[PDB]
Amino acid sequence: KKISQYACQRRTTLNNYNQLFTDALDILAENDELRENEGSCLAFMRASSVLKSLPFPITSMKDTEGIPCLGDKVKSIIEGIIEDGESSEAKAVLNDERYKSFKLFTSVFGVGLKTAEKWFRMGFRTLSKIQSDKSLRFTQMQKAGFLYYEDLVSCVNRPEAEAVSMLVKEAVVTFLPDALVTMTGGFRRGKMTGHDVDFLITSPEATEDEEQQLLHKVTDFWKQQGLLLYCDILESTFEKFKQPSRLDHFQKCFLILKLDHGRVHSEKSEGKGWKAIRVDLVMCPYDRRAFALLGWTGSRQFERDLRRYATHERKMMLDNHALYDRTKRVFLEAESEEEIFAHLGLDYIEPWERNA
Ligand SMILES: [Mg+2]
Ligand code: NA
Repeated sequence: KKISQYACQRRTTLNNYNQLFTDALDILAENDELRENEGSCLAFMRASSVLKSLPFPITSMKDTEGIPCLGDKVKSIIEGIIEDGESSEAKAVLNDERYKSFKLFTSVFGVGLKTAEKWFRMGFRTLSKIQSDKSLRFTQMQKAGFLYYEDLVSCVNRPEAEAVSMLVKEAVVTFLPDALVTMTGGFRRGKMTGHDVDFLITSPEATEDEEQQLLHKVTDFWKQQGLLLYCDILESTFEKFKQPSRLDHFQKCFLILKLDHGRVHSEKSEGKGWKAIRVDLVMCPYDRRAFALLGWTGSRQFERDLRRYATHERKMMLDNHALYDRTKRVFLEAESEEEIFAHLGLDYIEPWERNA
């Protein structure tokens, strides 16, 4: 079978046979991410990712005897799961207070490690003592992250997801009827839930100016109707010929939308009417659209390896907008995702086989 070490040469759907180990590794892994420990975090991810791809549940250390990205520091945490049935380590981090406050604080829109650590040291340990504290100061992001904390913690359905997609179209389609709005990210990977609904937008006719102002024009429109609860519009920071660095994104746009419950058709058929929704819009040149999709579809690990594989194996540089060959000193183009995979010389993996 020979299991590639790269997630991009692996098929990882949503059929995990090793959640037991997986959530242990993601916990331990996510802990080093909060522990500013960039190195061990990697280890756990590679390992966790790998397992998520296995077609069977590991029931003994013998089953490990082949898989890659399986280091000692790890098999030891694995061996504990196999026996105890649970993880002493994993369980520990769960109780660690620093961890717990970092997760909890960080779970607020506008809150990252910086501000997370800030509040920790100040002795804060809850979001109630944080909001109420008549001293601290908050960004508009944090105000918005807090103001709608409740709904944002809640997952987002495909119903709700699709519900948003209509909205994102009736708008975009209005200012650029020759534009394609495709849902990206996790839902595009086959997931039943997610925390933000992503969309990549592109247009053939779209001009520089047009493809630019479009994003404002849409949010304007949402503002005029009280659906825009938050909005941050970063202008593109990409030059066309700026090869993949060994930031730099298109005009993206983070925001919270007011999803009116009446527009969501689900098996469920109220208090406010609506639900706050995190939404990301990415605008992109029609000619680079194939890299943005590959760039905006899952997953961290898939994207992570796609890149290291690209470099370390093909002396090529993959981007969210280009694919440069350092050898042929030429920029490869792709009218599709399949082409890109083709270029890197990889069997095509589907969006749902990308949940590495
Ligand atoms: Mg996003
Ligand atoms: Na956050």
